Amino acid sequence: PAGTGYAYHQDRMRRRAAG
Amino acid sequence: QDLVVTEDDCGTHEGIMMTPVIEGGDVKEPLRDRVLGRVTAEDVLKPGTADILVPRNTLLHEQWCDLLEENSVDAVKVRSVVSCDTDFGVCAHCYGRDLARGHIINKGEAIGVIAAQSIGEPGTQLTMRTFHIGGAASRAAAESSIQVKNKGSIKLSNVKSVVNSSGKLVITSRNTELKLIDEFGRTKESYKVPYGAVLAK
Amino acid sequence: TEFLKPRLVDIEQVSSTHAKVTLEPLERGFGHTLGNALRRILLSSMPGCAVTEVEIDGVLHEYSTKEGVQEDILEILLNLKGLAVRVQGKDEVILTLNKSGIGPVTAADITHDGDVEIVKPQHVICHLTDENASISMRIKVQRGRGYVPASTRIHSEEDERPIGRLLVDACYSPVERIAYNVEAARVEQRTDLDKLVIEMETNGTIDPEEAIRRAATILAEQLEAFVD
Amino acid sequence: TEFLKPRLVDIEQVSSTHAKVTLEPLERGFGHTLGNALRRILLSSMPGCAVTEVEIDGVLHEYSTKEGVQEDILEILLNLKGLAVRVQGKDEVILTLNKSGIGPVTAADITHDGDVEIVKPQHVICHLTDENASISMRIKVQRGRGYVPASTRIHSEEDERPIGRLLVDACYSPVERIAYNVEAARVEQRTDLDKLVIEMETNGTIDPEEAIRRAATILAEQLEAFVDLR
Amino acid sequence: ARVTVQDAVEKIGNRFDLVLVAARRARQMQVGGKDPLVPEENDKTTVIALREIEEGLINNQILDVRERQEQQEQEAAEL
Amino acid sequence: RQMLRKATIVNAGSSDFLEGEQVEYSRVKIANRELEANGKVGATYSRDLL
Amino acid sequence: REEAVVWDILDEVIREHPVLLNRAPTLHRLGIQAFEPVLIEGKAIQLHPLVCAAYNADFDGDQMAVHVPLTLEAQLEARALMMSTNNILSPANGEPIIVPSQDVVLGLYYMTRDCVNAKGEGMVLTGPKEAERLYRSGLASLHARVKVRITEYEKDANGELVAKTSLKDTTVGRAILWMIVPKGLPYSIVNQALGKKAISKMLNTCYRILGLKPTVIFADQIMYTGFAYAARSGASVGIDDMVIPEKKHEIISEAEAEVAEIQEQFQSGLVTAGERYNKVIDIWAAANDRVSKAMMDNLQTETVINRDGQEEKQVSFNSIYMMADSGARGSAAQIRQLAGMRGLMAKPDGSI
Amino acid sequence: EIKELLKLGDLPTSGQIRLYDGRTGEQFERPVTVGYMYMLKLNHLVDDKMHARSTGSYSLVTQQPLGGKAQFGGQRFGEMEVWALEAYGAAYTLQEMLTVKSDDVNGRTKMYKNIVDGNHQMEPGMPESFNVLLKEIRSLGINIELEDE
Amino acid sequence: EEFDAIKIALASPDMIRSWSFGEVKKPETINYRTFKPERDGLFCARIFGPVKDYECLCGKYKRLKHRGVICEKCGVEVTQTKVRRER
Amino acid sequence: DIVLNPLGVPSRMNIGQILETHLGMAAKGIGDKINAMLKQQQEVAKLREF
Amino acid sequence: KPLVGTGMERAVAVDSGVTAVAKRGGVVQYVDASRIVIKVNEDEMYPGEAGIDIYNLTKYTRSNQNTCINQMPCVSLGEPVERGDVLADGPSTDLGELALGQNMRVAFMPWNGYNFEDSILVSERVVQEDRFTTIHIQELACVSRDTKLGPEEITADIPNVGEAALSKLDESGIVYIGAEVTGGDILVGKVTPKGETQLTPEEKLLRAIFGEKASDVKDSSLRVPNGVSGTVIDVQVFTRDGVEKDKRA
RNA sequence: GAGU
Ligand SMILES: [Mg+2]
Ligand SMILES: [Mg+2]
Ligand SMILES: [Zn+2]
Repeated sequence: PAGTGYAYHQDRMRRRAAG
Repeated sequence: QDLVVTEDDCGTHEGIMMTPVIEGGDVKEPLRDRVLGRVTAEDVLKPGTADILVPRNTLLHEQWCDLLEENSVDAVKVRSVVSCDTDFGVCAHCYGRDLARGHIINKGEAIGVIAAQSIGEPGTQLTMRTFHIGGAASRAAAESSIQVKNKGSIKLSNVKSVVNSSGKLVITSRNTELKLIDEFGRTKESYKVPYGAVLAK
Repeated sequence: TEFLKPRLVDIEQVSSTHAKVTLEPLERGFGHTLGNALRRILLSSMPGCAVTEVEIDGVLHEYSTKEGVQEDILEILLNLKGLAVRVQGKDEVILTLNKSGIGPVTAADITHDGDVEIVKPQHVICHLTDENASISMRIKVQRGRGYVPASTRIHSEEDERPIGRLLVDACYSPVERIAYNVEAARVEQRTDLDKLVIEMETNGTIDPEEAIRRAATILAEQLEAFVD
Repeated sequence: TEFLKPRLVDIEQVSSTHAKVTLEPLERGFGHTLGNALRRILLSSMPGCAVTEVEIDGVLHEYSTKEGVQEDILEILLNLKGLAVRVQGKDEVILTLNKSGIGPVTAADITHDGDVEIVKPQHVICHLTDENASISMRIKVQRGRGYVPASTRIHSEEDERPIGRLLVDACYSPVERIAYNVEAARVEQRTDLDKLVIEMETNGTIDPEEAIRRAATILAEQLEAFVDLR
Repeated sequence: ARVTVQDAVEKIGNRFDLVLVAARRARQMQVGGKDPLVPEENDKTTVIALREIEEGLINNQILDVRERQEQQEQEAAEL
Repeated sequence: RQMLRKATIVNAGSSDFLEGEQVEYSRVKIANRELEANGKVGATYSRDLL
Repeated sequence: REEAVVWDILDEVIREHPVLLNRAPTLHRLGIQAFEPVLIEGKAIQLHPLVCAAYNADFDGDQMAVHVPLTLEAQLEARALMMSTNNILSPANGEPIIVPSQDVVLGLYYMTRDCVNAKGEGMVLTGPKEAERLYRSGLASLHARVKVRITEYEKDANGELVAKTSLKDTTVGRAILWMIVPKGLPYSIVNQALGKKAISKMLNTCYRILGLKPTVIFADQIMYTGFAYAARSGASVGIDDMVIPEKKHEIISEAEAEVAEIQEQFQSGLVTAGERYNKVIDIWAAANDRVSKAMMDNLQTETVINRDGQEEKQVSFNSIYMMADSGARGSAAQIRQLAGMRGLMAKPDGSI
Repeated sequence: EIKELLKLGDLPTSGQIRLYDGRTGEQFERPVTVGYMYMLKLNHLVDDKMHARSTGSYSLVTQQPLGGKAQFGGQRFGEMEVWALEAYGAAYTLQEMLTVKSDDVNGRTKMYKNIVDGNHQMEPGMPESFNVLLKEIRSLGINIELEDE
Repeated sequence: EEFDAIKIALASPDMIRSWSFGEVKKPETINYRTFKPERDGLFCARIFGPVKDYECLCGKYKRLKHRGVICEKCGVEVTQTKVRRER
Repeated sequence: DIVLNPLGVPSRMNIGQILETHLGMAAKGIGDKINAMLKQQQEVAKLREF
Repeated sequence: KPLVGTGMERAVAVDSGVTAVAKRGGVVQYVDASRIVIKVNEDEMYPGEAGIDIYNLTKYTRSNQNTCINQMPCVSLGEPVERGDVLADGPSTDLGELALGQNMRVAFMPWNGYNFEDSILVSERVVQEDRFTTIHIQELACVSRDTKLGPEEITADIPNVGEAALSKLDESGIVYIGAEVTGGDILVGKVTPKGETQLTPEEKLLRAIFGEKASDVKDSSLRVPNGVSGTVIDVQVFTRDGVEKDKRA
C-alpha cells in the first residue's frame, strides 16, 4: 500500500468503499 | 513502517518555529540549512510587520533561502510532520522536499521507512568505521578559557554570579550561556560557561 | 602471420572542423599502437603556415598599449596565432594590414597577395574604438611544421634581432586537437578485438579525413627503409 | 613537406639472444614515434616456433611420475616450453627423443630433422637417474605467434582425442625483452636529428634484422586501411 | 528515456504513475501488438513507452480515452 | 510523530470511550469531527508519549 | 551446448533490461541500485567507481548479489526509481552521495595545482585545446602559470544562458579540465587547486544549474580524466616521502628531563601520584603537538627551493602530503604516526 | 643498511626509478617506487565464488528456493533488502520477490510460461509459507480465520 | 483466494473438530517394511489423504478416471497429494 | 609484473610492504649483478670477492 | 623462495614435517621422483643392519582444501648429506625454506583506476610463466546401495546414453585413468533400481516410436559436477565381502 | 571462515 502500489491499493479501497 | 504520504495538502496552519543552531562556536546548522526545502506555514514576513514578505504554502527553494540571508530572518514557522492533520499518514506539504529527488515529495512515497533507514544507517556503519581502523587514542578536552574573536558587548543569559574578594565576577549558576552581540544587535558567537567560572568582564 | 587488417567503418563528420572516426576491428594492442603513433604525427609533424613575426609601427614591445585600440598588443598577437592562412606558391610571405576608423578589424582587411588565401576572412584581429585611430602592421607568415615557440626561437636563432620585430609563437600544424579512445570490439568468435575512435578538430585549411590520410602516409614512408 | 627516411645503419649482434640496432637519421620526434609503436608490435605480433604437443610412452597424464626420472612430467613439460627450436621448411614438425642411461638428457639428444635446428643443444630436458631407465617421447613443434595456452586449445577442434598427447603452454613469440634508446646523432650540421638504438633480447634464432623487417611490415599493412580507405 | 528518465517524469510528474502508465502501454505493444508512435530504433517496449511519454504522446487520460473509443465501437458492432 | 500516536481519554465522549481507554489520536479526532457536527458529549483526552 | 547463435540471442535480450545490484549490509535504499548490464567474458561483476560510496564497496574481495526484474512493471520500477543515474542524492541529507574519491581526486588535484614557473611560465594560449596540445607536446607542465582565454557561460535572470569571454590567469592544467566542464558553469570554479571538497561542490552546482543529464555525463568525464591524470602523474610512496623533523630528538630529550623533574617531585612526597600522572600526560601531549607541528611545517612548505630570480617558497609536492591535502587518502593524523611521533596509547581500561 | 645494499646494486637510494608507460612510450611525470614484494594467491578463487540461478529446486515446507551454491541456491532477499524496495516505492519488484520468485507455486510456473511467451505478465497469488503459518497457529489451538471481502 | 481481513479468536473444542478430518488414535507413523502410513496413525492416509496424486493406498483406484472416489478396501479418498499439507 | 595502488598505504600504515619492496629490489639487484658476472664467466676469484 | 625473509622460514618448513628430512647423514645411493635411498655413514651407521635409509616420497595427493600435496626430491644422485638436512621439499617449500607464494617486480602508482580500492593490475607475463598457477584435486564417489526393490548395478549399460559418453567408460562402467572430463560427462556407470510407473500417454507413444522401453534401474550415474572440468588421475574401488566384482575392480 |  505505498509507492507503485498506492494507485492499485486506492483503487481497491474505492472498490471496498462501494460494496 | 505505516507512515506514507497520503494527501497533498492537509490544509493545516500548524508548524514548528525553527531557529538557527550555533553549537560550540562554528555555525553547525544554519537556519537556511535547517529550513531548506520545508513548507513555510503562516505568512512569515520581515521585522517591520506592515508588508507580507513570504506567502503561505511555499516550498523553501534555494533562491528563497538566499533571500532569507539578505533580509537576516531571525526565526521561521515551518510546516512539520508532527503538526500535520492528515489521518493515517502525512501530506506532501508538511514533509517538504524529497531530499533525494531535489523537489517536493510525491504522494505515495513510504517516508517512515526512509526516515528509520536514514537515522539508523550512520550509527550502524560508524560502529564499523572507527573500530576496524580505530587504533590511536587522540582525546581533546582542555577547554580552560573562552577567547572572543569579534568585538562586541558581553550578553549573558540565565546567569546569577556574585563578586568575590579578588574582584572578579564568579558565576554561581549551572547552565550559563555567553552570546556575542554585534553593532546593530544579533547573536554571532555562542559559548557554554560552566559553574564556578571566573569572568573578566 | 595471419594479418588481421582493420577497415574504416564510420566517419561522423560532426562539423568540417570536428570529426569522429571509428575503426575496427584492430588486433589486441594495435588500438594504442596506431592510436598514439598517428596522434604524434598529426600534432607535431602535420605541416602548414603560421604568423612567425609581426611588426606594428609605433610599437616597441608586446606589453605596450596603443591608444584608440581596445585590445593590448599581446591580445592582438594571440588572435594572429589563430589566423588561418594558405600560401600556394612561396614558403614565406609578408602580408600588410592598414586599417582606420571605428571598426572591428577582420582578416579581410589584410591586402591579400595573389597566391595567399585567408581562410576565415571574418576572423577578428583588433577593435578600433577611436575613429581617428589608424593601425598599420606587417604580418610575416612562414610555412613550417609542429609548434615552434618564440622562446625556442630566440635561444637558437641569435642572428639579426632588431628592436620592433614582435616574435609570436608559430603554429605551423593545422590540427587544433586530437584524441583517440580505445573500446573493446565483439566478433563472431574473437572477443578480444578493439575499436579505435579518433576525434580530430582542424581549423579548416586541411580536411580532417585528408589530414588522417597524410599522417598515415608519412608513417608508411618511414617504413620504406625497413623493406617490407 | 621535408620528407626524410631513416636507413638501417648498424646491427651489433652482441649475442644470438641479444642484439643492438642503431637507426639513423630520424627526423625530430619520430624517434619516440617509431620507437614505441615498433616496441609494441615486436612484443606481441612476432611469430616463432614452440612445443605444442608431447607424447611420452608409459605416461597417461602430466601429473604422474616416471620411474628412473628425477623430474615429474610437469617439470619436463615446463622445460620443453623453453626449448629453442628453428624450423626452416615446414611449419609443423614432430621430433623424436629416445635416450637411456645415467645422463642429464639435453636438447642434442633429440634426433634432429634435416631442416630442424636446435639452437641451445645443452638445454636441459630431463635427468635420468637409473641406468636401466630409458625415456622415449615425441615432441610436436608448431610455428605460430603470441601465447596459445592449452586451455584455449582444449575448447576448439578436438576431432581426434588420443589418450596420451599432453597439451602445454607454448609462447611462440620469440621477443623476451625490448627497449629503444634515443641519443644525439651529430650527422652533418642538423644536430636535432638523433638515432634509434633498439636493444632486442629474443630466444633462439629469430634474426634481429628479419624481426625488425616483419614488425615494420605489420605496421605498414595496418596503415593501408588509413591510406587506401580514406 | 534510456539513461535518464527525468524529462519523462517531468511530463507525468508522479514517478509512481509514470511507471504504471508506461507499463500499461508497454503491455499493449507486448501483447496486443499495438503500433509504436516513435521510431523503435531497435529498442524494447519499455523504452518506447518512455520515449512516447517524454514527447507527450501517451497519458493515463489518453489511454483511457482510446480504451472507451475502441470498446464502445465493438459494443456498437455487436448490436 | 509515531511516538505520539496514542492518547488516553480522561472523561467520556458520545461513544463508548469513557475513562482511561487509550486510543489512536487519529480515531478520536475523527470522532470529534462527528461530535462537532452532532454536538453530544465531547470527548476530553490527553496525548501520550510512547 | 552454449551454441554460437545463443550468445547473439542473449545479447539481444539483455539490451535495455535493467538488473539490480545489492551489497550486504543493505542499510539504506541505495544499497540496491539498478544498472544496464554489459556482458563480459570472466566471472567477476564490474562495478561503477562513483557508486562505491553508496554500497560502501571496496574491492578487497567484496561480493555482490544480482537480481533480475522480470515483469514489465518491475523493469520500469528499476529503470525509473532504482536506476543509479536517477538516485544521486542521499535521502538522509540533501547531499550528492555520488562523489569522486581516491585516484580521481588525486588526478584533478594534480592537474589544477600550480607550481613556480616550471615549463613555460607566463605564456599566452588561444584556447584550452592549444593548452592540451602544448602539455602533451612537452612544452608546458600542468603547473605552468600561464594566461589563457576561456569563454564561460553564466545563466541570466531568464532561461536564456549568457556567454562571456575574458582572459583568465589560470594554469595549463585548469585550462584542460575546463574542457570536461559543461557550458553554464563559471570558469572560477575550476580556477582554484581542486580537492575532494571543491569537486563535490562542483557536482552540486552542476546539479542545481544544469540538471540531471549534464551532471551524469560530467561526473563520468571527471572520473575518466581524474584517473587518467592520476596515472600520468607517476605518484608513488617511497620511504623518503616520510620526512622526520630534524628536531625530534631534542624535543624528546627535553620532554624526558621534564617528566624526570615531576618524578623527582613525587619521590619528595609533595606532588600526589594523580597530580603527577596528569602533569606527565600534559607534558607529553604538548610534546606530541609540537613534534607534529614541526613535521607539518617542514613537510607542507618544504619546497623552499625555487627559482626565476632567486629563492622562493611554495607548497611541497611530497607524495604523501599531496595524497592527504587533496583528500584522496590519509590525513595529517595518519602522517603524524608515519613521520612524527606516534603518541600516547590507551589501555583496554580506557585509561592512558 | 638497505640503502647501502641498493648502492652495492647500483640502484637508487630512493628505491624510486624512472618508468615509461607501455602504451605511449612517454615517461611518467615522477619516479615510481619499484622493487620485489613477495605476494600470495589466497584460497579465494573466483571459480569457487561465482554463482547464478533462475529456477531450481525448492525447500520442503516453506517452498522457497534452497540456499547456497552447493545446493544451487537462491540469494536471500532479507528484511533489510526488503526495506530498501519499500523506501524506493518499488512495489511490483518486491511483490515479485515475495511470490512468483519464491513460494507462490502457481505463480512461478505461470510466470515462467509468460516469460517464454514474451509477455512479462505478473500473475501472483499467496506464498505457501503463509498458509503454513495459519496451520501452525491452529495446531496451537488458536482460531485464525480469513474473513473474505 | 483474495480476502479482506484476518481474525484471531479462541479455538472452541467444537471449532478444532471442524478442521479435523479424522481422529489420530495411534503413535504409529508408517510400516517398517512397506513405508506406507499406519492405520489411524500420525501419517494416516485414511485421515490426511493420499501420498501420491489421485492414487489410493492399496492401489485399487488410479488417475483422474476415479475422481472423488473413497476406496472401500483401504478407506482412502483419491485426490491431490497436496491435501496432506492442508488437512 | 604488478601495479599496486599507493593510495592503500598512508591510511593503512603498513609501511612494511614498502621496506620489503625496497629491500626486495636491492636483493634482486645483487641477484642481477651475480647473474651478469655468471653470464660473462669472470672466474671463481672475482665472484668470491663480490 | 621469498627474497625478503625473516629466517623463521627454514624452521617452519622443517618442523611442519611436510618436508622429507634426513634421519642419518651419508651419501645418496639412489634419487628418484618417487623415492630417495641414502646410504648412511660408518660413524652414525649402526653395526646391526645394512644401514641404508629408504624414504618413499608422497606424490600428488588431495588436501582438505582440495589443494595439491606433492613432495619433490631436492638432492642430486650421489651427494654427501648431513643428518637433519632437507632431502625433499613439501608443497610450499624451497630447499628447506618456506615458500608460500612468489616474489615479483611491483610498482606503486595509480593506473587508470584498474587499481582503485586495492584492485590489482597484473601482467599477462605472470600468467604465461604459470607461476601463480595452482593445482586442485577433487574427489567424487559413486555408491551402489541395496534398496527395497533390489541392488543397484555399476554397469556401462545405461538407458539413453550417447556412444560419445560411453567412449570414456570401460566395460565395467568406470572412466579410464588420464581421461579429460567436463560437466555432464559420466564418471562411474551407477544406477538405482526402480519399480512400476504410470507412463504418460506421450511416453507410451514415444517409446512405441523408438522401441526402447524403460529398464529396471533408473538413472543415477555419478557425473562431473556442472562447470568443473579436470583430468582423472586415479580411481579406487571398494567392494563388500561376497558381491560379484567388476571386471575393472 | 568471507566483506562489512
Ligand atoms: Mg579498501
Ligand atoms: Mg571491503
Ligand atoms: Zn484403496
